[PDB]
Amino acid sequence: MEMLTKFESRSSRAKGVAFHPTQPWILTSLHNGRIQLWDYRMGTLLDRFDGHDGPVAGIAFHPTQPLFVSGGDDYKVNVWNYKSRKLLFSLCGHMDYVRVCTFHHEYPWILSCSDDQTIRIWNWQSRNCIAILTGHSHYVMCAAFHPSEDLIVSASLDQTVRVWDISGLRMKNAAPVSMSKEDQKAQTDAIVKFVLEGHDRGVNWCAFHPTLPLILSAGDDRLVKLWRMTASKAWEVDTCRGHFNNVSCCLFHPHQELILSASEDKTIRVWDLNRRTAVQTFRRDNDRFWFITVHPKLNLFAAAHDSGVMVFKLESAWSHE
Ligand code: NA
Repeated sequence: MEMLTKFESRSSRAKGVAFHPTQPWILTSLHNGRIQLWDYRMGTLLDRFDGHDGPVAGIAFHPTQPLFVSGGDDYKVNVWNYKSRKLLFSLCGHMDYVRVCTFHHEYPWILSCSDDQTIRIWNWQSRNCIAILTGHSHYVMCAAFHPSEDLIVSASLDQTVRVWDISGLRMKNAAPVSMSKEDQKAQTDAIVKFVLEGHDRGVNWCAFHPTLPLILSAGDDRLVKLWRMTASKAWEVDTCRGHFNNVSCCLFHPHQELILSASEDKTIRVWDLNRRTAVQTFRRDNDRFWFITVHPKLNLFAAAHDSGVMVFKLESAWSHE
């Protein structure tokens, strides 16, 4: 395959990137604490947001509302409005670096995970933490909501990938439960479902396929593992072998039978979904890769590395959507 580079931002080290769903924009999160907003079609810096002390890693747009969320070294989960360019509020509760933060696709929730070994779910309309998911025994490097089921997947330096059942939390809103405040005691929602144990080093990333019942995980063992599941069980399918340093990030191509991964070995690698064979490698001479993302609808990719960010399309080699 070949990379058709649409945009590059040259900068100090970048840690995260987020596509806007409809505008030709990316947010970037930088090790220096700044968040950049770029129009990648024209190559224009639209805005820069300074709301963090120290590195920012988590960054994501809301899928339909004019908001984004950010998190990093200063422990706070910040909610911004990009139209008013305001930092609206900060959600506090994490006790260490926030690695990932995202919005749910339907419920008014933010998911965050942290070096404090927890995952938190927040209600961004009430501005309260509604669940703390404990059990990992080292940094939680990644967490993601499942796109259609009441599940979360998380990855940790404790060498495990966890799938959590959050159906109890979802059902709480509409339950016919009433409370007389004068009769309360002095003052379940999330349970771990699978503890996937296959990695023998720390795990840096995990991803759900947007439509198929598949999970990818990757980490310090240099491996990308593919898992499949039903409502009642999961299984390890295969491993993509070849990276020669820590794997930072991995994802599914939504519309082709391909897996992508990115690594401190200075490569982005494409693999066949059905056979796990190597399809194509792309390299940078001087830059480790920290993150990759795919646009949900367009076949457009972005990567964060030691010297900035790139936005690109992937095409079959020698082919001159
Ligand atoms: Na996702």
